Amino acid sequence: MKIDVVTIFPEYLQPVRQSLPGKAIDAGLVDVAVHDLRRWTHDVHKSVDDSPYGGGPGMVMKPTVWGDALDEICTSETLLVVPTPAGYPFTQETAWQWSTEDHLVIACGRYEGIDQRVADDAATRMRVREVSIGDYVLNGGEAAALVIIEAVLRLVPGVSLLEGPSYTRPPSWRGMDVPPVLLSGDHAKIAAWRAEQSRQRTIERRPDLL
Amino acid sequence: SMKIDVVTIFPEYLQPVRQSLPGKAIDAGLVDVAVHDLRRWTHDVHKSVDDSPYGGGPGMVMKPTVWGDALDEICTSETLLVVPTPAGYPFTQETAWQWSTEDHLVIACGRYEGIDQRVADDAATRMRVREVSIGDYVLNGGEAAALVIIEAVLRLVPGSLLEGPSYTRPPSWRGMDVPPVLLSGDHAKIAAWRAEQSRQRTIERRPDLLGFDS
Ligand SMILES: Oc1ccccc1-c1ccno1
Ligand SMILES: Oc1ccccc1-c1ccno1
Repeated sequence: MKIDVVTIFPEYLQPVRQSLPGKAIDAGLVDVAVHDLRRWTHDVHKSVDDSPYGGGPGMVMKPTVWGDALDEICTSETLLVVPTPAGYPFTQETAWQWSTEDHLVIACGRYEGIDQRVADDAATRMRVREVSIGDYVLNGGEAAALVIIEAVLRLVPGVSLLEGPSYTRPPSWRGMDVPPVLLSGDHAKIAAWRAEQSRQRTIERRPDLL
Repeated sequence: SMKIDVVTIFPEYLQPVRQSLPGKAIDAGLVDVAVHDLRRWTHDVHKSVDDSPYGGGPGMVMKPTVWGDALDEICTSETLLVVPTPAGYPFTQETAWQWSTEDHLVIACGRYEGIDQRVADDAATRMRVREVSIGDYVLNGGEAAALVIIEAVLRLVPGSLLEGPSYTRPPSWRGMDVPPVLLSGDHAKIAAWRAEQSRQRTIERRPDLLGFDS
């Protein structure tokens, strides 16, 4: 798989690309490349955004700049991923789907957004996915890109209910004992205990899942 | 001011918190972010932070001893201890607003399969603890979730409906025109078109926000 990320903060994505198992680059299973959006600016001031039509605060990212960047980086086989607060939800099922893609391009924009014509144009010749990673507001798409890259790549070979509490040694620590059932050697009972713990925690923390 | 401490076995991975939205806040002195290598609190020759799970199962669980010593040093009774976990309460914008007024956040970055539950339990006897999920997908570790939480919280520090499409110059591009209403300068018609766009988009992409089935 090849992942290209386009961003005005290239340094942001550098630790996740040097994260990968050398054995998976050398085997050609994966490659992550980060591109500075300012490579495709037209002016000496390297402008990437401009005032929104119709008024309002902030700035909107320029279609001419983004258009040139995606023209260079994308092909007809590309899945173009655009993080946005107004996106469809990114889920584990999404990550599974994208994990079998040959080429992901992630376009990182600011909160106010990329001119809509960029995605609209791109969608006439490639698959485009606008996605949100949760219901909170980030200043830009970079952190969302990190989350997406991590969730997708750990599903690439070689790279419900909530889970209940886990425990390891020592059996007693600061007055708290590991639940004795976990040391019982009754593995049917352990499974049933864990199921009840999951039920209780899901009720408490994520009743939406029920 | 706000202090954020992050504890992790991958301190270099938290470097994206620099020269950025959080970087700007740091350099403006509105926040101090310190990153701590958890292995600093081991005494093992191999600096071991994990062990096999009691009761069975795949993978490893982070040892409570190391975490206990780390949090003993870093946290006070006033600390909000944040623990990213797939089994957490949802971290939302409301959460971000709430934490934006905290004096001290400590974020404990764990492995996916998790930190021994007694760490959070012990911490809760002397400080507030919040175990949170940032979304329904699986990360390998808490580090990316820490970066998301830091960014969401810091932009709110002093110092419904989906957003519809936005546009900027030029008014025609590749034969695609900006919707004429946006060029018209009529605040009322612009407000109405934008509301209608947001409605179509929320219904299509996030029907849950308006109280419909997914
Ligand atoms: O807040 C954002 C700004 C830009 C791009 C994406 C986001 C976002 C927020 C939540 N998920 O994605
Ligand atoms: O998958 C994870 C692993 C470790 C810590 C946190 C997470 C997580 C996933 C979603 N929200 O948080």
